[PDB]
Amino acid sequence: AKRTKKVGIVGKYGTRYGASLRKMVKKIEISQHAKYTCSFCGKTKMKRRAVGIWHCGSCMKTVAGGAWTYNTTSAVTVKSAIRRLKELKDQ
Amino acid sequence: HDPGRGAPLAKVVFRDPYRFKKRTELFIAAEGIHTGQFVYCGKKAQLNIGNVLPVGTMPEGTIVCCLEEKPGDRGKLARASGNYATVISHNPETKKTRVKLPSGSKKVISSANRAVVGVVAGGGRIDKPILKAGRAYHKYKAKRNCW
Amino acid sequence: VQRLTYRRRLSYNTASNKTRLSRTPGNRIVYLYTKKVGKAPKSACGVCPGRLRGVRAVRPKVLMRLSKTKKHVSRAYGGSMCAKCVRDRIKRAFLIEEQKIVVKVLKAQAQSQK
Amino acid sequence: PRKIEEIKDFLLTARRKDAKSVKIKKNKDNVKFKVRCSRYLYTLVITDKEKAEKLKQSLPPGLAVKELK
Amino acid sequence: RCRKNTLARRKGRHMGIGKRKGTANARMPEKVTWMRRMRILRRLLRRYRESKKIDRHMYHSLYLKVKGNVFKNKRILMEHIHKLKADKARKKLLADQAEARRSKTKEARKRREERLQAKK
RNA sequence: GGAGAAGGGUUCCAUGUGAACAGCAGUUGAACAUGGGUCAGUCGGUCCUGAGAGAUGGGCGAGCGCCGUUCCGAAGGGACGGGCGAUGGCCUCCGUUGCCCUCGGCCGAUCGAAAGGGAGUCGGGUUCAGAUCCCCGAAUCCGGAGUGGCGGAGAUGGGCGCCGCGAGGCGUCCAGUGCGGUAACGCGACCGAUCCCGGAGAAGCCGGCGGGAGCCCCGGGGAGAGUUCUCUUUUCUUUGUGAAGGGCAGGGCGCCCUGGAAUGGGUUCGCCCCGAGAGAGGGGCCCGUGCCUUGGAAAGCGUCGCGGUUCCGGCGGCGUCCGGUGAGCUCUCGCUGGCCCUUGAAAAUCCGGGGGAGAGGGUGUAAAUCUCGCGCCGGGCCGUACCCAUAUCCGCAGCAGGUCUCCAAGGUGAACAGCCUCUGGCAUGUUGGAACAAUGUAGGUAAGGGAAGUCGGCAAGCCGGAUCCGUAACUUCGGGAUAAGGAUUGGCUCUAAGGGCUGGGUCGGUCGCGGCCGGCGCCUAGCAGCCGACUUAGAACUGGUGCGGACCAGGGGAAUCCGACUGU
RNA sequence: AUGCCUGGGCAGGGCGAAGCCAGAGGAAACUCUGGUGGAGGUCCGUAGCGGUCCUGACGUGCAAAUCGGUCGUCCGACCUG
Ligand SMILES: [Zn+2]
Ligand SMILES: [Zn+2]
Repeated sequence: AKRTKKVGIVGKYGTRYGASLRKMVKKIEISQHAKYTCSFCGKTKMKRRAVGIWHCGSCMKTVAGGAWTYNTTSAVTVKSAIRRLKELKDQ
Repeated sequence: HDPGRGAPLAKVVFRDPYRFKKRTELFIAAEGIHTGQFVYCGKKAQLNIGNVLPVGTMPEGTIVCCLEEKPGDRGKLARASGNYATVISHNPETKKTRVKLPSGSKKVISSANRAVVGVVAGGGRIDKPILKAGRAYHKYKAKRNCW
Repeated sequence: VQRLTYRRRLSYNTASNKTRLSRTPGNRIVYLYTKKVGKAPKSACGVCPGRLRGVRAVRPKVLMRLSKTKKHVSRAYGGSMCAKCVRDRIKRAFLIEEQKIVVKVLKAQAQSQK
Repeated sequence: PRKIEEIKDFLLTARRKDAKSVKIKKNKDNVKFKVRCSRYLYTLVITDKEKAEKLKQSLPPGLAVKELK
Repeated sequence: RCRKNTLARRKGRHMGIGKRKGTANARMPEKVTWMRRMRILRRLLRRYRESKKIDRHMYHSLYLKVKGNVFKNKRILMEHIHKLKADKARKKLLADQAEARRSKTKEARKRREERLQAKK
């Protein structure tokens, strides 16, 4: 809040595009541009290369994830369900 | 990244067991697939994310993507950006299965055709507003003259 | 100030029409058309962003004129793969072969027990 | 062109069958001998003057050793 | 004529408010001024560190303060370094005196314990 | 102004004429009549493929033909090795074709870019008109090289038994498709097939920084020169080296080795990096378009002086030098980032790597040289002139219209703004002379009022740059905003602040001011010397209150209706 | 007029978003101050693109749609071979 009160990243859009639309965009704009922690090296190098594809600067590992987030809640849920079904089937 | 397609693709290298060659395929990347990963395809393949196996073998309630509507068409169903099909129930007699499609329709499918376990990578793409004429123009320029 | 013109008929400034200034014994600045900057071969591993060392970065058709020693390095996978990934491949191959031998021994022991 | 550091190497170069006119240029302590060949013009730079004068008499076959002036 | 005008400018002339059409940033970029100041200060700090004038930790702290533009030029940074060095010297002298007193007391107590044990 | 692309096609050059055209004229012209002019392995087409077009197979169609480019195809006429048969040439040895065995994915014939990819030529001279093309001088690329034209690498090692004082020589067993460095990797080569993997070709836009070059600037040396009624160590021009190789500066490395770090450290304009190995040392690789060197001073240029009635591409003396700079303009290279619900091209071609199918001579020789240094021959075909635009193109024309690019000096100035000047270009744009009437077109100025004119402030005018203060209603809190409203701006003389490089190892001993060793001073509050680009603030004095003095250069405020906006 | 391929181009200035640094306050949550940063289908504005107004000039014109001043945009839904 040093410079802007409640816009931050969406301050580049200025007065345009509507306050509610900018507020809705802000979450995605922060999430896609935020660098995550790579769970291969432990470094904060996971950067969104393109839509749904993330790249590690150090590991050079490319992971197919969400469009704006590294891991989506739907992906986590489906992974857990698939693991549970695999364990149930194999016993 | 495939232009004009929300979902990213994945190049996978296999070895053809008839000639000394390395085959390359362009699969639709399921969410969670990373480089340097082994993917197993077939009737005996394990039930893990990023493994294409027939829907008859996998148990009920399995979430799949790039489902083959007919045996041998190399995957046509639920392969847009994050969509997925659900295996409802299997019928061992007549070799048929029931699949809930992302549109909500329940379709009877053959048990022979295969599907890739997991949802398609790149979900939540439509959540972000376009916010511009320019973003939509650039989106449709890579697809077709229809904007 | 001496202003200079193109010495060819390609008036458009394209990639093939790049020039540089050069001073001649006649004491007049002229244009010399420079060749494109070649890049050294990249590692066949596909993971290391850096390019291979010990090899000249020149055009592929100039690689034909270049001698053999300039186009590679004296090592296994020399001039085609980086040393780091080469040694990683060596140790990975050794470890996988040892693990396969161990698995085979365990399977034979299980067969003998059964 | 190629510069030669050894007078013996210069003599071997000048003794070639394809060798031709070898000119001598007195350049005010930078005297040079330039021998023309099929591919390269081989140059030899002699700092000494008496050494160059002695080398002037080392041409075997009666070549075109005519000097430059 | 241009040489004479440039000499007048060097002496300081024809540069008043009424002969300046561009903004202050356009005439002299603040980014370039900051670049010059940062380069000068970092060069001074590195020279001191390599000449053993300041320690690694003090050098790092001064580097961070320079990045935070605590010092407006080289002279003020030098004066602050001198003040820090004087404070460190005083503190080290006091600490050394206290440590010497404590060591002397401990040595005397150890000698007394040895004497008592020998006496039994 | 100097060169191009499309387009024009002799409009290009020289001579002659003034019949016709150049809306006057012309001794002139792009007019007319005569003759001349375009010189290529390296500059481009030619080759490749992109969007795309289009045959065969197949289908349709009354039919000319159409559908389609992998689709209802027996779609490769190719290749190594082996066997058989034959001719040819010292039927020794090789080449050739014929047959048989064997091996073989491709992916559609073909066309498709004179701005995409695409190996390899630069310097000087030269014509009335062409010259990276002609002459001279230096190179380079590709193809051929059977007999292989030469040297060099596979290379001339060890053991055993003898002779010989010794160097050395003979007989026999052998190995020998190279060598060095811990390593990154290096050395002039350093066998190799069908097959397989990979790389280059081959990549968006924008911002920042750094290196290099071209140009500009300053302090000087020279050479030629304008002014000199007074001053001016004067102002103006010049003051260099090619491609191709060798070496070294200078950049970059996500390259290696010793070592393991919190008291966290290193570091940039910003970032960023580190126990998945940071700082500190020693190395390695890439570009080196820059400096020295062969080229190369022979040549070029600036001057001074001659040979020659004339032709004459001549002859000679000298110089072509030493330094510092800058958010300075342009080009290029290299790092670093930001943006995409945009991810930013294919193919021809070349190279590297995994393997040992196969070859070699057997102890002085050979098979191989992804050929190491040389030596020999060839590179065929087409365009090459000029204009490229207020006169060589398209608009009925020498039409104020339209037409795709490169080079980009000095001053003022934020500036590639406007104005003035240097190199270069020209005669004011289908004519001149004489007066300055009315209407006009384009500029201005006007006492007092200041929109009272008019449908309507139409037009004009006002404000305008920069520095320092100040800035409301509303709001989506981002804006409004340069809101509104105030002060300063010239000249000259000073003051203060914002920086780089070098220097103390001084004393003694010793060796040849320089080097080595020992304890010293350890500037650890830094001082001494030498250099350099611009700014910011303040002070005084002064000009007829004039000072963003020409040029550049926002009129604001209160509201209503409509459309979110940007865009079309 | 539109879609695609392959190339070229777009001075100088204002506003100063994310991110980062330093100082101060706090018991915490965190908050203020001074800097760095240069994002924007951002603003003034040149080249370029287009053509509002003077319903100006001309209107058997330079021109079967041109010229002057004033104009909108000029980093992206941009212009163009
Ligand atoms: Zn990682
Ligand atoms: Zn690697």
